[PDB]
Amino acid sequence: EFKKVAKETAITLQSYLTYQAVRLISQQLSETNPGQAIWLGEFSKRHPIQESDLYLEAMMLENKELVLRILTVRENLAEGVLEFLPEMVLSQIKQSNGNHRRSLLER
Amino acid sequence: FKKVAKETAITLQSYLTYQAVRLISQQLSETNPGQAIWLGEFSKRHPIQESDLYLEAMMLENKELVLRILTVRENLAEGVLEFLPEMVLSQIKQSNGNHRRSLLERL
Repeated sequence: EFKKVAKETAITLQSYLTYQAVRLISQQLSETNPGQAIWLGEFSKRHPIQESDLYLEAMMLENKELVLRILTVRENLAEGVLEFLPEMVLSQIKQSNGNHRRSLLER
Repeated sequence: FKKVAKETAITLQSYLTYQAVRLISQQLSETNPGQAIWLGEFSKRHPIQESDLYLEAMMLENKELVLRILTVRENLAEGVLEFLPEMVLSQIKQSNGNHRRSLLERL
C-alpha cells in the first residue's frame, strides 16, 4: 500500500516527465522546423503520451531521431527537477491544506 | 528548470490527492457504500487533476470528507516523497536504456 502508492506515483512521474520533454522539444521545433512541429502534435493525437513507453515504441517506427531526443531531454529534466520535488510538494500540500481548512472553519 | 519544476510539483500534489481519494474510497466501499458511490460520480464531475477546484466543489456537498482527504494526502506525502527521486531517475535511465538499445542494435 505505501509500496503500491510509491510505485504508481513513480510511474506517473516518469510518464509526466516524458510529456514535459515532448512539450519542450515542441517549443524548440516550432521556432526551427515547424514542419516536424505540426507533425508531432498530430502524432500525439493518434497516441496518448500517458502511455509513455507505448508512445515511444510507436514513434520509433516513424521518426527515430525524435525518439532519441525525447529520451535525452526527459533525463535532463529528471536530473534537474526530481531532487527538489519533496520540499516543494510537501510544502505546497501544507499551504493548500491550511487554506481549505480555514475556508471551511470560517464559514 | 523552474517552470517545469513548478508544473511537476502541482501535478504531483494533485496526484497524491487522487491517491488519497482512492484509499478513502476503499474504506468507504466497506463502511459506507452510499458515499463510495457518491464519491465515484463526484469524481466524474470534477477532474481530480485540478485538486483545489475539486476540494472546493466538494465543500458544498461533503465537508467531513474534504477534511479527511487533506489529512490523508499529507500523511501519504510525508511517507512517500523521500522515496521518489531515486525511483523516477532510475526507472527513466533503465527505460532510456531499453528504447536506445531497441532502436540502435535492432535496425
